[PDB]
Amino acid sequence: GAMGSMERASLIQKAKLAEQAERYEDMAAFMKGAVEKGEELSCEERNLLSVAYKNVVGGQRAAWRVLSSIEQKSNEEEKGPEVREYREKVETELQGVCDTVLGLLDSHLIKEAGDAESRVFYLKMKGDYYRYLAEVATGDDKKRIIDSARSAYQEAMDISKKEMPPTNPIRLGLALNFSVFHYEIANSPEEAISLAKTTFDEAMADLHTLSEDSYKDSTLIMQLLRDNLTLWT
Amino acid sequence: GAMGSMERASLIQKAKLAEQAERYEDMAAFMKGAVEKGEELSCEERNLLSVAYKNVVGGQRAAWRVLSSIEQKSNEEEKGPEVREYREKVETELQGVCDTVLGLLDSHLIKEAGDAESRVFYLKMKGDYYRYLAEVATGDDKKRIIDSARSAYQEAMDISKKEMPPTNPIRLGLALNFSVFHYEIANSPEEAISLAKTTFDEAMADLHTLSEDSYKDSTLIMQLLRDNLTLWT
Amino acid sequence: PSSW
Amino acid sequence: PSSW
Ligand SMILES: C=CC(C)(C)OC[C@H]1O[C@H](O[C@@H]2C3=C([C@H](C)COC(C)=O)C[C@H](O)[C@]3(C)/C=C3/[C@@H](COC)CC[C@H]3[C@@H](C)[C@H]2O)[C@H](O)[C@@H](OC(C)=O)[C@@H]1O
Ligand SMILES: C=CC(C)(C)OC[C@H]1O[C@H](O[C@@H]2C3=C([C@H](C)COC(C)=O)C[C@H](O)[C@]3(C)/C=C3/[C@@H](COC)CC[C@H]3[C@@H](C)[C@H]2O)[C@H](O)[C@@H](OC(C)=O)[C@@H]1O
Ligand SMILES: [Mg+2]
Ligand SMILES: [Mg+2]
Repeated sequence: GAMGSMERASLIQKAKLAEQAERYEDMAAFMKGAVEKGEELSCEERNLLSVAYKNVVGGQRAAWRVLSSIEQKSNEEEKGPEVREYREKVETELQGVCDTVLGLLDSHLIKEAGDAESRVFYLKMKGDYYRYLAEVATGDDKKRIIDSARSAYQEAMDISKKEMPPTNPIRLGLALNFSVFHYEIANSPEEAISLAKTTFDEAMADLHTLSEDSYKDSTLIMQLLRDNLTLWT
Repeated sequence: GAMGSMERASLIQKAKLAEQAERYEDMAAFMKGAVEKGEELSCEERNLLSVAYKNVVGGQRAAWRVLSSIEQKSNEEEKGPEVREYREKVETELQGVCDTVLGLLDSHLIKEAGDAESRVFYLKMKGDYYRYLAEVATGDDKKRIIDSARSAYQEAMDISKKEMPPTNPIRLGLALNFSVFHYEIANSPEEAISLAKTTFDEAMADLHTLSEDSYKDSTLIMQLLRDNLTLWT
Repeated sequence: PSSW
Repeated sequence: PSSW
């Protein structure tokens, strides 16, 4: 791509500069360039990739929600096609970013990921971006998109349970997001609550094994699980 | 441009939707499209144009400052050309946006602006965008850019003083920004302080003429003048 | 709800 | 400093 001529190390360096500057679109482009070099990503690099795209898509999701709501209120005086047009524009751009991320995961991050930490990380991402596609899906394929999210989260969950301690932050964040998928996308609030509780409880029981810094890392995501449980019960 | 096929009224409507969604890049593009229809802008429309570009360029300025500082610290271990390259990239994009705004003002907003409210508004904008160009200028032409900002602010000031009450918000905001130009760009802190004080004092003396809502509008910008005076003295 |  |  447009980053083809830049050194991998330079792209990573610039991704970090872009993060410091809160330039997430640039950060994402730098990391896409780095992935397209064809080498596996390190832990730190994977995190840079995730943060970049999470922020980009996060902004798009927030704007889509503002627009979709304005649209819904318009469909309860006639304002013409503009609200629908502009929501569609934002939606299409969001879909594009999700397709780009899914493309990177498929070519060829997931297939080269052998260690649990990387494989779970990339499958969670795959679940997340199909979840974002699901949030805006209304055509026939809402179901298949939902199943694609579910399948990726499930594979990640199966690996995480076999290969990671209950306090592992990736495992915790995966469970958090799969529990959100159940509640918000799959119309399965009981499953969401059950998942969040079991995850929280099993992590608590394993905190005794951790260093002070790991304990801080694990308890943080645990608090997000607790926050959801409080909202949902 | 790319907005050539969209109705002027649709562009304005979408600019307002983009504002609600905090999509300022889109908002700016919609308003650029509206300007390029060739009709004068209303007060509300002028404000939409200003807000859109202020937010776009504001983000670019904030990122440039983060990068320029990292760069300065690098020039006090050798990290290679990356920090300079990426600062230059952001700088060039910022310059581009400023040139676009200045182009709209020159083709043909300023020339068709006859009323004080519009003419002062557009000349202040012209001062502001040359000020942003000045903030990143280091070549020979820093001086000419600074003079271009100064000339535009001065013309706006001369009109505002003759045609607007001292509490008029455009007049107040112009004086605020010209006082910032003096302090931050022209190395004239005394002039900045004198301008901010005189402006504040003359506005205070005219508050008695205002309705409750105008008083609120005027006092707000007055508070920004006061804040600067407190920082500067 | 919150995600990570 | 503050601008508008
Ligand atoms: C990449 C950017 C920076 C800001 C440098 O780092 C992001 C963060 O990267 C790591 O944290 C990850 C991580 C996050 C942490 C929960 C953040 O924690 C703190 C203390 O701020 C959120 C991030 O988005 C990130 C990278 C993502 C995930 C998520 C990825 O899904 C595919 C699953 C859960 C979580 C894991 C991977 C976390 O380990 C680190 O452990 C964090 O450091 C600390 C102090 O805990 C650091 O803030
Ligand atoms: C265009 C966007 C929206 C958010 C709809 O309006 C922006 C704002 O537009 C108007 O305010 C202008 C205005 C601003 C006000 C000081 C905001 O005041 C409040 C109460 O929030 C800041 C904006 O950036 C804007 C448009 C810009 C300028 C600036 C333009 O330079 C060329 C000179 C000073 C100031 C003038 C033009 C203000 O009149 C209005 O008077 C404001 O309404 C109130 C309640 O005071 C509204 O918030
Ligand atoms: Mg491998
Ligand atoms: Mg005219």
